[PDB]
This record gives sequence, structure tokens and C-alpha cells, in this order.
Amino acid sequence: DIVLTQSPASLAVSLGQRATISCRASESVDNYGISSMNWFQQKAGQPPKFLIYAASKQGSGVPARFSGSGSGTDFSLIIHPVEEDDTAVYFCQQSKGVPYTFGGGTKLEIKRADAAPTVSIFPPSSEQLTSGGASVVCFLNNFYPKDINVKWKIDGSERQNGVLNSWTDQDSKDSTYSMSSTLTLTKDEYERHNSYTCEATHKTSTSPIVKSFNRNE
Amino acid sequence: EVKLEESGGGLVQPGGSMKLSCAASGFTFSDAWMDWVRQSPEKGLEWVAEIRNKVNNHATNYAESVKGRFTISRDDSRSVVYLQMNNLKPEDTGIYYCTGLTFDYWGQGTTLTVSSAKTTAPSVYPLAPVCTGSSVTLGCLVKGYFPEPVTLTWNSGSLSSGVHTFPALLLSGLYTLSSSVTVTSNTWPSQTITCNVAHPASSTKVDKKIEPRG
Amino acid sequence: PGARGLTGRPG
Repeated sequence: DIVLTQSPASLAVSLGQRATISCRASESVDNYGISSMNWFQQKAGQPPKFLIYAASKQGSGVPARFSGSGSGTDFSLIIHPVEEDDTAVYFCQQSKGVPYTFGGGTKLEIKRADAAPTVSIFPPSSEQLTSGGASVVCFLNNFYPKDINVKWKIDGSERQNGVLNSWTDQDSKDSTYSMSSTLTLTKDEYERHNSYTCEATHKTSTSPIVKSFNRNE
Repeated sequence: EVKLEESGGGLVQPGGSMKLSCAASGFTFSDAWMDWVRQSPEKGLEWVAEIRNKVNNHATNYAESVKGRFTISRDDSRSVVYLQMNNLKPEDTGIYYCTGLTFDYWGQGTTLTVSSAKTTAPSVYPLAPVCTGSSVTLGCLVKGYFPEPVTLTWNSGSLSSGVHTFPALLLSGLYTLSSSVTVTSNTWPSQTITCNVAHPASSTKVDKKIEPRG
Repeated sequence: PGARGLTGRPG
């Protein structure tokens, strides 16, 4: 099998700038004078979309800002000028012979101005409490860059167990990230404590952003 | 316009069987070489099987890891490609895409989960704000389901912008995702906002309205 | 396209 190895793993480019993504094959993909190397864009939650064929030739309807080069073992995909909708994972792929193989993908992030998260806090629902569970949820929405810290405090004391953090992929329109933080408790423990705090630290401010509720308000 | 629609994905126990089906239109089907490709977080994208046109004797090919187990075939009269999978392993779990003209065109895909765990419907909980500003943010928690996927929308897809639906995580062998939505406080609670959740695997379909606490 | 597709195996 021909193994394809992409670099870099991810990459962050400002709007209107060049993004260059590479693909090295373990053996030559040249055959009958064509370099059989294809590139694909996978946007969040979508199937792969065909961009480039035969190393450098462009698929029907594909914007001119996408273009590839190379031969033999070393190939690359150039995107220029980059725009907001290009946030995606890009895969190289080889059709020289069976078995057909793909690279591991490269993540293209669109750079933008820093943005502090809009933070919201949500006690459990009445329905969830009547089932015997208690989930306290925090949304940290529309922030950049992706790196962020979320601290949970019960009555002022820090809490690390039961916490689960999920990030969205970068947004196609405004280039921000968003994130859910979910503290999962037994109802019995939830009802023991009064003050529930969600404390978000981010590049944008030295001071954390804090949202809180008290169990009975 | 090219279209590929896969169907027949779902849950199966290890060692079982399943038949995927791919209905293609918008191009000369009898000429197209068709393939199946799968995607998982562990393995990434793997090519699975190929079937070629009548001129290439309907030649089949397979990835080494599926030989003797998977069988690809096609009905040129109905523009359909089949994938018969036997003796399924957990490593065969993933999203299965049907592709036409080798990899020129791809379907939306269908999910295959190979596990002993049983189908479990989600519990769907509304999340209203704390009992002030310009916009306001609402939420919807979807907890304790298996297998993937669920689909979540707000007002049946009417409310698209200002929505963040977070990837599912595996909370001790059962999946949990949330979704947020942000609208102007003129909108809510003046208008009804409903979280719509579907879980094909268990025939679950739930609509939770979001309501104030006080 | 071809039969094989733009993405396919070389002739």
C-alpha cells in the first residue's frame, strides 16, 4: 500500500493570505504521465468534496483560489486568497492503484481578531431533577482563539470530576469557536449545595468571566 | 445534478450482517465506476470496495481488511450499488459513503455501529435561562442515547443562525450532546422556541418547548 | 469526467 503523510497537522492563516498544505507519498504515484494525486475538502459535518485531480488540475465548479502542484512523492495544495468559508480539513488521496489511500488530513483555521466568549449558565431542568440526575451547563459562545479554561465552583470550592467539555469546529461565517461545559452530578449532591459558578479564563482578559446562580432564585 | 443516497445503516452485534444500498442519479450510471469509503476517528478515511463498469467486466476490488466478508455489487437497470457486509467487527464502525466516478461525487453517508450495547433512546431536557440584556441564550440537553447519531434542530430548522450544536461525547457507554441558541429578547418568551430531537435508531422523535422558570 | 472519473486510475 502507498502511505500518504500530510504536514502540517493544523495551520492558521489570516484572510486574504496563502495557505500551503503538503503531502508526501511513500512511493511514486506517477503513472502514464499523470501524477494521480487528488485533494478533498471536508467541512464540519459534511462529506468530502472533490477539489483537485491529477496533482494540479481543478475539478468542475472549484474556485481558482484552490490549486495544487507536485509530482512523484511530494505534493502540495495552495489556497490563496484564503476566505472565511475555507475553514476545513483537507485530505490528499492517491489513485495510482488498488488499494486507494488517503492522507490523515490537515486542519485549516482562519485567523481573526481576538474575541471574548459570551458566557451563559443553566441550572438543571425540572424534568431532569424528577429523573434523579442533575446537569449544570455552561455555554461559552463565539470566542477566538480556540484555547480556553473553564473552572467550576460549588459554594466557592473548585470541582474537577464529572466535567465534560465539547468544542464546535470553527464557524464558516465569523471564524469563532464555541464550547459547552457540563458538570454532571447526582440530584442528591446537587440539592446539598447552593452556589453554582462557571468561571471562564481566556486570552482576551487576565480577569476571568464569571457566571453564577443560587439554587433558589 | 448528481445525487447519491445511502440507506441501510444502523446497529448490529459483532459477527452479524448488514446490507448497505446506494441509489444514484444525474449521470450515466452504467458507465460509472462506483466505490464505498468509510470514515472513523481512529482510521480516518479508508477506501473499502470498488465495482467497475460493464466494459471492465464489473470487476470488483476490496481493501485487505474486508476481503471474504464484504461483497459489492450493482444493478445497472435500477442505478443502485449494494454492499453486503458479513461477520462484522467493532473496527468496522463508522460513516459509510457511497461514491460515483471513483471519488468525483459523494453521498451524505450512513452510520454503522457494531456493538453489543443496546439501543437506548435519549432523554431530552430544555434549558431556560437563570430565573436581562439585549440578546438571550437558550439551550437543549440530549442525554443517555446510543448509538449515534441524533439530529437536533430549533423550530424545525427555521432557527439556523445563532445556533451551536456541540459534538457528542461518550459518558460511560452512552452519548450526550447539548445545543445552544441565541435570539434577541424581543423574540423570547414572546414566541415559542422548540428544541426538535430525533434518534433514528430507537424511532425517537421529541419536541421540547423552552419555558421560563418563574 | 470519464467513466473512471477525474479522480480515478490512469489510462
